[PDB]
Amino acid sequence: NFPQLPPAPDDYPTFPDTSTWPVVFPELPAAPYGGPCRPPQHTSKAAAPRIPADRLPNHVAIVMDGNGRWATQRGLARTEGHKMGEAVVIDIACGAIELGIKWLSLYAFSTENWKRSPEEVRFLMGFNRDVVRRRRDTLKKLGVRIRWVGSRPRLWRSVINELAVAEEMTKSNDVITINYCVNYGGRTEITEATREIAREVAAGRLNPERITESTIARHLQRPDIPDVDLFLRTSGEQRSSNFMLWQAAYAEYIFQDKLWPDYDRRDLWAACEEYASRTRRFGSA
Amino acid sequence: NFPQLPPAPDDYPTFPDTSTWPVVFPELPAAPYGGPCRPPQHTSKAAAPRIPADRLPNHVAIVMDGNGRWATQRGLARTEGHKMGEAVVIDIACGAIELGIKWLSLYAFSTENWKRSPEEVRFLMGFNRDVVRRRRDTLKKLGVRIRWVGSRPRLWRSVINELAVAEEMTKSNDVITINYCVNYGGRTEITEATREIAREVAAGRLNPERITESTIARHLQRPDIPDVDLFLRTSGEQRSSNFMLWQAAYAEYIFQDKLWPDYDRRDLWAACEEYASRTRRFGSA
Ligand SMILES: CC(C)=CCC/C(C)=C/CSP(=O)(O)OP(=O)(O)O
Ligand SMILES: CC(C)=CCC/C(C)=C/CSP(=O)(O)OP(=O)(O)O
Ligand SMILES: C=C(C)CCSP(=O)(O)OP(=O)(O)O
Ligand SMILES: [Cl-]
Ligand SMILES: [Mg+2]
Ligand SMILES: [Mg+2]
Repeated sequence: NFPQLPPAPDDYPTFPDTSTWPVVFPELPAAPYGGPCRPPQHTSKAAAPRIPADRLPNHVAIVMDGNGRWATQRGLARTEGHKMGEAVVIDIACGAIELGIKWLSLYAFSTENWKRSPEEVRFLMGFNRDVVRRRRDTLKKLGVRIRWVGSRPRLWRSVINELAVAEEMTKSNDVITINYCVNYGGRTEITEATREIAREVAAGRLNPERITESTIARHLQRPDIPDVDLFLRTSGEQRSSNFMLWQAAYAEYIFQDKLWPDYDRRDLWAACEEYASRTRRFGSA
Repeated sequence: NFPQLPPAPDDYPTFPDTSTWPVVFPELPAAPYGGPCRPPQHTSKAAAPRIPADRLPNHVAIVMDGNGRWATQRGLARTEGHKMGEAVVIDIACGAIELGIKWLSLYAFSTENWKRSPEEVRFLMGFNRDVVRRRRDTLKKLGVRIRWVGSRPRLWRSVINELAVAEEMTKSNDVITINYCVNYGGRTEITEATREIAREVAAGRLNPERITESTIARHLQRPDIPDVDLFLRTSGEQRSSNFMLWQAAYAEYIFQDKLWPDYDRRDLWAACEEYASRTRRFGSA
């Protein structure tokens, strides 16, 4: 089975049109049955590679790295790189749908980022709020289920609430799930699962001796997230930087040199073709 | 400073001579103070690169992968490759001392390797027992502090016992610490810390709302293990396979294509040179 969408007609809408910022997402033909719309094709009009379902990653995690560097190299303010990265998120979501990926986790704001200047942090909080607000209806139309993954302390209420609205609006979608990870840290996530387990123990609802690896997994914030199959990071940095820490224990790493504002869905597809050539054993044989 | 040992005299003993098995570890001249002996130099007589201490990794973790394929490519039984890996362990210990590395974690058997055949599991358990018995006096003489890291259920008692003797005999050594990781799994290690935390809660000695990331770290099996700075894996596989999961959250990954039985201390040094040259990102420790 090859779960790629059939190639788009030559005149099907494309994405992204970078002649404006924010980028205007194209109107799409209404879906016949009334379900999700077919995503716009890339402006190159490349088509997704034919990868069989048993060699496709179910869950791709991406550390979207290189935005500030991209801007500084051009003599632009670092925030201009983040701005350009918004369209890349949407392009990669479209390409993931075209390829057949069912889960996509995006590292939008790390807990490490509180070390940045408070001005850049304020920009990044407001920008993530704005991206979700600006793109939630497009994501809904594409069949995306999106929700927040992350930690509460210090995170703006407006960001949590904007994502909660998007989650409620897309809860029944099932083309692809996006974990939009904001104020996320893998050790912190595990710690919060351990706290919840501890609360249940204190209340007499859980015997400590019954705790297993599955107990931890069931007490993570979003226990429906599957293991990460393919872990991507741009800009040449070869670190997972605490992203999807529990979930990516057996992930394949494919570290790519392009900066995130230069990335497009063809780069995602190339990493997925490389993944498909690999053999995963999970400690067996 | 530059904490490397200087090049050895031309006639200083070398290691390893893989023309016999078990490999012979050479007699070494007594150390002046009566302390640890200078390790034998590599057969090639290469000397460790001059890397300043602030640029060296404090803690290197190594997944010792590719032993079985090394043997199968030669028409040998898989476990002949593991036998060749023993000399490589000791060569890498010697090279880590020459370079100035203070912490080395070695992945010798995972919690997932029980999925292998009973024949191969029996071999690997007995082999790890035998490696520790054969080499702990040598490691002691070099100033290595070695001890077991891993999970107790299923692990053979003979392995735990040999490592317990090695731990007691080297507990005062301080040239380098080797975490010898057998029946190790990062998710399981975290689970066991969470269990201990839960026992403290049930006993009224720990409040859930006082649990922090440091609480988890303090309840890992070996809480003195520092973060992994540099994570290496041989054989061309680009995955961490649940090794040092909490500790390597922020590590740099270097994937080396050589199979473990072909590896030597110069390959460890090459990876450390790459690590030392990498530009360190904003906010990193
Ligand atoms: C582009 C979007 C929507 C989110 C990613 C923003 C973000 C906080 C990335 C973290 S790494 P970055 O700021 O990009 O790193 P540098 O090249 O500036 O060193
Ligand atoms: C060298 C020593 C002391 C222990 C070897 C530890 C060990 C089982 C490493 C994995 S190599 P393995 O996965 O068995 O070999 P491949 O199938 O991946 O070629
Ligand atoms: C080195 C070890 C003792 C275990 C990790 S290497 P292993 O071959 O188990 O890892 P996978 O390729 O994921 O199966
Ligand atoms: Cl630097
Ligand atoms: Mg394994
Ligand atoms: Mg292997």
